[PDB]
Amino acid sequence: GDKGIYRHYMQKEIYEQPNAIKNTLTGRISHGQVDLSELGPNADELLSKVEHIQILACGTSYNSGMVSRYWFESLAGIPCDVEIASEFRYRKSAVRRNSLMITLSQSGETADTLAGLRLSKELGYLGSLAICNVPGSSLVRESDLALMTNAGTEIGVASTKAFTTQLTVLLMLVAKLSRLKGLDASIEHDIVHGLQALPSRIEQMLSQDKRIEALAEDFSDKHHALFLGRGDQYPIALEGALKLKEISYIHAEAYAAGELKHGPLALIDADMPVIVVAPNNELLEKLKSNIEEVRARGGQLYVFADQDAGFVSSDNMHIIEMPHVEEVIAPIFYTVPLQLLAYHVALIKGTDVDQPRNLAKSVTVE
Amino acid sequence: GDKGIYRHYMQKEIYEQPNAIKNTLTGRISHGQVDLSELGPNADELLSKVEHIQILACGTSYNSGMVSRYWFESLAGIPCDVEIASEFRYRKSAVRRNSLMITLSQSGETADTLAGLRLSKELGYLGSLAICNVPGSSLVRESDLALMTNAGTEIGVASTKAFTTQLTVLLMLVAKLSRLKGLDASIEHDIVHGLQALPSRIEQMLSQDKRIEALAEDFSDKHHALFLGRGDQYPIALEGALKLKEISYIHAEAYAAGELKHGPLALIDADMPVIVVAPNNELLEKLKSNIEEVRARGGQLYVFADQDAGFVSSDNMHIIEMPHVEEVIAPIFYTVPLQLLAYHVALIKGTDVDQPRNLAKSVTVE
Ligand SMILES: N[C@@H]1[C@@H](O)[C@H](O)[C@@H](COP(=O)(O)O)O[C@@H]1O
Ligand SMILES: N[C@@H]1[C@@H](O)[C@H](O)[C@@H](COP(=O)(O)O)O[C@@H]1O
Ligand code: NA
Ligand code: NA
Repeated sequence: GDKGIYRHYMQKEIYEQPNAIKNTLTGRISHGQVDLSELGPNADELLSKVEHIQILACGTSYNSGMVSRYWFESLAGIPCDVEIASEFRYRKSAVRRNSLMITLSQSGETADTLAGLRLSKELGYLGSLAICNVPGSSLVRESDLALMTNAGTEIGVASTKAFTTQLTVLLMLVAKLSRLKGLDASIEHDIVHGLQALPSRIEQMLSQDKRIEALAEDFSDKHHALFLGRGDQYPIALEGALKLKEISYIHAEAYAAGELKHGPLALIDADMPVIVVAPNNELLEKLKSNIEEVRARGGQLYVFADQDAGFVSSDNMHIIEMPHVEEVIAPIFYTVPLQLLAYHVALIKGTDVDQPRNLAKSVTVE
Repeated sequence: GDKGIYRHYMQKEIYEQPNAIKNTLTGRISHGQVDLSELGPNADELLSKVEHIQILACGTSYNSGMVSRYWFESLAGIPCDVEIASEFRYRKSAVRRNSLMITLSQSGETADTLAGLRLSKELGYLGSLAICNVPGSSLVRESDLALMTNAGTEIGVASTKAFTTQLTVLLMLVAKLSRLKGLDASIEHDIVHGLQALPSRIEQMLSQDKRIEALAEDFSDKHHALFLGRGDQYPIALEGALKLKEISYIHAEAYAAGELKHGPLALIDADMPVIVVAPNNELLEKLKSNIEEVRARGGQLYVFADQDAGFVSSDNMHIIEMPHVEEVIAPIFYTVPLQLLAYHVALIKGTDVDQPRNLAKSVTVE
């Protein structure tokens, strides 16, 4: 494909996010409501019968499914389980009643994910839905239903727009299910308004790629990093650490923010910066208290946070202020600074951003 | 307490595992069947109504719950979800129908776990069961039912016998539920036979603390490690990496074995040994193929495996042969070499095994 003004496909793909998200919403928002009529005329009968959602995926696609679990449960009130596809395909699982199988895949060809879908056909699920970026791929062809992300081809080996568009489709599905369950109409309106505003917020943020370049300079010589997030931001911490592993080759590990004290705190020093993704005040107070315990070793927190929270930087706590955004789309929004941080560290180090060592665009063979 | 012949409480506690496990089984095996009559006369009516199990815990107690999920699903055919207690207490969850809430805690006082139990009382669970090592603790007092692990007091800040005894109680519960559900009696017999044989197998293994001392020498100068496991051994990989973080301060990270290619492979080199916990042949073939991709960087696999698998060491794949054991108790069995590996690295480095920097026996205050 053509990179145009971008140095790398992955860079182009990060900057395409606003347009990719706009494109994923196209035709699916009708009169302020999510319109998934592309699924056909029996889609709602199937979807209304759903009492549990099972999501299978690998790599970055597992991280978007993990965010969505918080949304399906807290917003649509539907039990949701998300699992690495290789874990699912090799174990004897207990299928839940009226369970919908959802696969997430940029390529639609990942061997483990495809194996999970094929296996599920014999396990008693209500049916399957493929959320994918490649039309006519195996996962799309073999699922009962498919919702394409419409992000355009993604050439970077590491997924960027495929992830945020997966999150966009997932959030539309949460909205549609909250309505099929006859839940408060505000749930869907909040989602629609958050989604429609998203492209322009990301565009805004993409223009402030300077505080990110500076943090990148701080991380470019580090060999370890700890990414922390709570709730729907924990999977964003997962994706941020995965991105730093993928293209900068730094040993970045994500962890639930509430578990820092249960192990990882013993590792922290000046060579292992701790990144916190969008904490509320109560959480940041606990984390600051934890970082104070490792002050003697130079432990530092780097916090991406809503400017409205009023956090103030200190010598070992650096607030990277972000514009206030709608809570419903916050996980999508906070992904972007972490993609850019990895990209900038990779640029500084001169690593192969588009084809990182030992990784593949899709693992299609066992 | 008294260490006797041991240098450290944690060392004593690792070596107490056979006796601790024997003690946890005491009074609960009657005529080849699990006897949980200590729960009272209404216990089985409650337990028979269970259609879903929710487990909450933190730290090492989350890892034992994670192993048990595989057992509840594959053996008792009961849907099981396990979550970090801080994640549970801060999110609006979708409670499943006829769900049993189980908390795992050595101390019975962890603030997040206790918060999760208290919150659950208002969320519609069928009831609660506390699996704990400290009698009369808050979690025990506030739960409907309690099964004590009976491991004796655990003084080491890092949990060892509390973890394997939690696994022992969990496996007895899996057996009891398979019987209440009228499943094949062999499930329970397998579990009982595996459990009754466990103390003596661990004792056997504890006598071969020499191949472990040698591997410890190989890891003592490393600053990174990747622990891999599939299925019921993935949580054992989690516990092994947690132990290395806890008492050796090495940046050890666990990962599902099927996800190595999806990111972490790019990090591997001579300074990041990869440990594989009890793989079958098909999995080891894939992992050997992955390690071959990083041969130029000196990537090496260290594999704890059943001698019966017939694996043979090569220059970049070191088989640490273990006696064949009953599959049902394999996760418990393979924990021991990983506890000893961390303990031996800690001994070499001279770190504070019993009171590792920045960690606490229990986080009882918010
Ligand atoms: N490098 C890619 C990742 O970016 C991707 O997340 C994963 C899953 O692929 P897919 O989403 O196509 O299923 O595969 C590879 O590891
Ligand atoms: N150092 C301990 C760990 O060993 C333990 O796993 C965790 C949970 O404590 P508990 O099992 O008592 O709930 O707390 C602390 O972090
Ligand atoms: Na939240
Ligand atoms: Na298994």
